[PDB]
Amino acid sequence: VCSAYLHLCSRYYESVSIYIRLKKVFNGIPAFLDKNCRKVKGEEFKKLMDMELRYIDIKKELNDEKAYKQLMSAIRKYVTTLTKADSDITYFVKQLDDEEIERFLIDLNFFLYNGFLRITEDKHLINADDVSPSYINLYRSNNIVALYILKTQYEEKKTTEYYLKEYENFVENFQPDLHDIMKLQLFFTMAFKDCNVNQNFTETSKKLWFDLLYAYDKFGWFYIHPNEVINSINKTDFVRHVLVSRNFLLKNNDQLTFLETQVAKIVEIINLSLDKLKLLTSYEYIDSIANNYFFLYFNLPNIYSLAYQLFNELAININVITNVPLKKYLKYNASYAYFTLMNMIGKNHDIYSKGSRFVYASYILGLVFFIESHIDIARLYHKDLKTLKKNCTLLTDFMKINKNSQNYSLTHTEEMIKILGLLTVTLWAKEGKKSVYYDDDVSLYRKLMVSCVFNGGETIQEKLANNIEKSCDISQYGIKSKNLKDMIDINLSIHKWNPAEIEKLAYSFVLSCKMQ
Amino acid sequence: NKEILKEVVDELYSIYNFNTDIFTDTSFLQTVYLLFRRIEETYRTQRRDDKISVNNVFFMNVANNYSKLNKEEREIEIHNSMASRYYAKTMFAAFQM
Amino acid sequence: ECAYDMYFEQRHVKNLYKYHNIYNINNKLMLMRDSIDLYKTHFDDVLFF
Amino acid sequence: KDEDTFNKTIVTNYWYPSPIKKYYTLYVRKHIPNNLVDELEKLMKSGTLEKMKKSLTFLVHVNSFLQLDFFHQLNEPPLGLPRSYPLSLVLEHKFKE
Repeated sequence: VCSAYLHLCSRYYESVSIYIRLKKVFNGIPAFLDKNCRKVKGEEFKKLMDMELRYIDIKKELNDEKAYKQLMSAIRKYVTTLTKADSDITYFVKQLDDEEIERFLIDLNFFLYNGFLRITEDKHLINADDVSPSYINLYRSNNIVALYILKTQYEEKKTTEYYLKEYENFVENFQPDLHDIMKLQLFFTMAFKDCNVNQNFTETSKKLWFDLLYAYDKFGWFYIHPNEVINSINKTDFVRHVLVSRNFLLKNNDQLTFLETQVAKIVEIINLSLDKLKLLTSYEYIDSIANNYFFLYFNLPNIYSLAYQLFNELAININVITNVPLKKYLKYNASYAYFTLMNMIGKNHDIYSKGSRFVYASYILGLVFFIESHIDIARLYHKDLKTLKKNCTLLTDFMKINKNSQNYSLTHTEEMIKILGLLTVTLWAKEGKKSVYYDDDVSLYRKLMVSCVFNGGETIQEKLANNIEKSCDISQYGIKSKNLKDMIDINLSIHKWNPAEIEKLAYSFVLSCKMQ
Repeated sequence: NKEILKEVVDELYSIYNFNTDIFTDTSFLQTVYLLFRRIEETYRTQRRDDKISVNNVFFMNVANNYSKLNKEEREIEIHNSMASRYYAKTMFAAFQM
Repeated sequence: ECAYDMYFEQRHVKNLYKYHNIYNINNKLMLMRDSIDLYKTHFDDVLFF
Repeated sequence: KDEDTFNKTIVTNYWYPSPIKKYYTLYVRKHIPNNLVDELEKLMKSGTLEKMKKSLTFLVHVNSFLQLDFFHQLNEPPLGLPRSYPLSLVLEHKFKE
């Protein structure tokens, strides 16, 4: 497969690479003793590591105490040989002092046989899942020198072909065995245990996933270019960003995959319900889907609540840099969220939390974070209208993917991202199975901001102002000047909203123009 | 639980009253405090990671699979998660007063 | 308990609690539920430092 | 010559006649069983550590009480009422009233 279920194959090949590299290390280690420490344990090392037919013990078996201070010394020398040219991890490697080396040499032998991880932690907080090999189940079983090794060594149909093949070639220059194939089969059957979970994924949404990924890793197509992200971190704040990111991706790791699949579902439904003139970008069509979220089985938990919960977790993590609630200054501090977003969609550096690649979740969660930290007032009238205009232009200027110089012809991926943005904005204000223009209990602010977004720019007031002074005709016995305009706008804000005012003023002044 | 606390304090009072060739009445309090700190640090696990310790605490959580556990083990989990960080501070107060 | 009941009736909390156990949970709402239950049981002994 | 200044007067000095006591130390170590905490653990009865742990049952997690008092600003006010100031001001005001 590896093409329909993107994520299950992405989970399989990580385990394959880990097994291959650790087996390479453990098959390179034995020949090392036949070169230094001429007769410490030269050959019977493998005969003790046999484990064929067993449990393990190097103390009771081999009951010659004048063996540790040389065996473990040679082993530590080997491990510090592997982690060379870094001059920082070597310090922590020389300070090991077995049996923090014996435990490694036993757990690494237990992993390369039965493909498990040899868990001896609290055996009620693990559920038949925290045993498969991956970079996270190794930072949770106290296997940390293994990560030192994997960090020092082996570390730095067009788009589909590129990403899938041209870089999932760890298996090159490798050969299977009579054994060693059963462990690959075990990894595979571990990965694909969700035979219906992680549902719809095919050329419908698969193509969009690969297009967004390739666009980010080639041109930098995100809500904010990564160069700007990096160019705002002054030198002496970089070691805490890494810690605010690493902890968000370790603990909230299953909710991110859940949100990923839930966004894939709605992209499937969008492409399955079917042009860009105003259909797919008008209010009523998108409102149909926004109604699809209230009442594939039509349950579909709201994907704004999930992103809001993750925003809550991120905003709690960010507050580790001070000891005050940080109420309205969550902005001016969004560099943390943006570093996390880069690490979540891009190539994840810092191999202690490396996992999946979370393409959709990044777009949705970054939009939600921006909305909830900049463009909201629910938790804090002419100048109020100035503030509406300022926030609306900030929002509409944030949501544009490509900016610099290329011509704006709206390729398909840009269309799909625009549709996702408008759905996320019409889920922010909707409060039931009823269009949010005709409902009460929706704030004055939210109807106006939704209208200001769907028209891409100006306002709901200045639009009609330009449209009416187009038929300049009206200048009767009578009045024009922004005065009459703000008169009609307060008429709006008092009478009732929203399209009632739009259509009724439209036609009243159509008949006014045909009057004079 | 003011029925086991009484027994523990009585035991410690006896141990102190019988050994005054050690325990100069300010070494007993320090010794008890360090014993409580060891009783506390015997609670920390690698799951619910290291730096998730004090670190201007906002990194603290319970477990990756807190839910799905049970209706009665996931309160023992609350007790362990709290005691892993706040056992010496709140036990030493009662003991010393 | 009034403050807890005010917390539990939000949009993003109701829309997630609807699917209590038919799906995955945020692992954070269950903590609040357990805390309020345990408090309502031993409501006369607790101390807050 | 500088014994009667201000920096030499506000300090303590602590001289006492030397007692003749067994040498157990709280300071470092090693290779010799002279440690006060180990000695205290050795002077205890069989079951006392588990009696020390079975006190102090924790009920209200910190993460469950923060979400209402610290980071209260990250809460959508329900349909209707405006912001309700956090659970500490409410507590002290209701107490006084």
